[PDB]
Amino acid sequence: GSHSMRYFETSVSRPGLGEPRFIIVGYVDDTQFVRFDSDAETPRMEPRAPWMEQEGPEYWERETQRAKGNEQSFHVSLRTLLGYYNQSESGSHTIQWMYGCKVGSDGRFLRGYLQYAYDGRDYIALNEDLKTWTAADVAAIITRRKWEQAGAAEYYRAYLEAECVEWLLRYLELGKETLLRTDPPKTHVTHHPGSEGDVTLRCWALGFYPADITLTWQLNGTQDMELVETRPAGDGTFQKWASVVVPLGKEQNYTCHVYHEGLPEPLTLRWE
Amino acid sequence: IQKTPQIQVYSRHPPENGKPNILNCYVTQFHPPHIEIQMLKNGKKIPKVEMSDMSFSKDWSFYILAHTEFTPTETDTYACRVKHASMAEPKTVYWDRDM
Amino acid sequence: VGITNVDL
Amino acid sequence: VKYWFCYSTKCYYFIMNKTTWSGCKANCQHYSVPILKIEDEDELKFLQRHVIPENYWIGLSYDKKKKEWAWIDNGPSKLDMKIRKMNFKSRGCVFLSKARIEDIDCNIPYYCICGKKLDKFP
Repeated sequence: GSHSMRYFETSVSRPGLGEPRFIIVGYVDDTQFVRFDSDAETPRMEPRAPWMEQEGPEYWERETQRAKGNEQSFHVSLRTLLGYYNQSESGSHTIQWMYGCKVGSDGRFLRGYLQYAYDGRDYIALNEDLKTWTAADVAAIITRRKWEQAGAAEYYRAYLEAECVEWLLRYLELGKETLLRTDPPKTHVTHHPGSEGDVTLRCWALGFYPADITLTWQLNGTQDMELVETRPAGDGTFQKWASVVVPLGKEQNYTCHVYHEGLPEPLTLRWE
Repeated sequence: IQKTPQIQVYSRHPPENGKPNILNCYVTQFHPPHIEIQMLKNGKKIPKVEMSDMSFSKDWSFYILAHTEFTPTETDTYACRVKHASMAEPKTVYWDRDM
Repeated sequence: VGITNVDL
Repeated sequence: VKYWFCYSTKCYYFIMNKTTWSGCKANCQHYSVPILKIEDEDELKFLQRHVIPENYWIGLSYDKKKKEWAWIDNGPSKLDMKIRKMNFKSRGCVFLSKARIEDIDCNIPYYCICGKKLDKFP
């Protein structure tokens, strides 16, 4: 088993009508636990998970102070990055920041990620060593040289390797029956008739946690397959399906394979 | 930089006529994040539509989900119209019971 | 908890 | 949209059409140029520096039968330790960006890179 914490901080510059929009979205494994929005009536760190309400008022005030502090930090960073690329003030730009740590079944630290983005493209990222930075362009090298003297790489390393792991293990304890749970997928194969003398077979997988699943179609063993992205049901479970164009009569010749951590053995499915 | 969104219209539980269900509009892989998602029931927009907090994956592409309660019928048509900067005309993806 | 952002 | 560039003793083919990892692998084999297999860290540095800012599919993918991460040639690389240090999930394919080389679902469509090592002078 493996569990990971992820914080998604986004800053969207609004030209003329803002006051840029700042959103913080937190995730533990595949479930949302914290939320922050500058456009909200009362800008404060809100719980999205019911088990997160157990945390005291001192924690929420501390996370709001961090979020409000980051809001003005990204606001200054938006104007700084505007000067780095020498772009017009009339245009709208976005800064994305995702960070967190991944722990094993021990459960101790495996990898720490801390990456930045400007207008949906890579800007600066902290390497796997958690001591060096990788700059995408010449404007990002200015940020790297500024963070080398300031010692940002060593500062973030102190969090990702220690403070991140410490809190991730705490959130797993708070949501013991919500995060550590594993629901097996409800699988069934559906038949769809065609007009070109061929039928479409769909291998369904509904109601499962976590989202990590791999659906494959086998004949005697892949490229001809039509797999869709894992979609959330809304109630707390996920959905995913694979489709193949197969000839009429050979409905039982094609077998589907489901790979999920909730299942003790990989399932074999056929149309009936 | 601009990314065209990929819309997925589906139900929370398997579709059954008359039974109350929840329709989900999953708008995936898009940039800029400024987007206008509208859930429709036979042309006209659905009244109470609740949206989720906008998030993004490792490839920096944005993800958002819109859900509302609905009663599926053999005649009733459900579609999700999405308005984004990357598209000149707003794309309307119709709900399929088989997808 | 998260972490404080360093100015770009 | 598609172009070709060269570095050291290897010419790279860049496909500027968003397709899945399986599709990108099939599109590479069609032009008889296999999907890019980065040999050293210096090669990765060049590929990250020279590219249009976007995500690009590379020859590294997870095998379900082998139960381990493997390249297209199913052979070793000098960067194998850097990939194993990144502790990727035992599912998905690896993509290349201007500053990162992370893992994600192979069904997500990105740009494609093909790479074949030149044996002799053209």
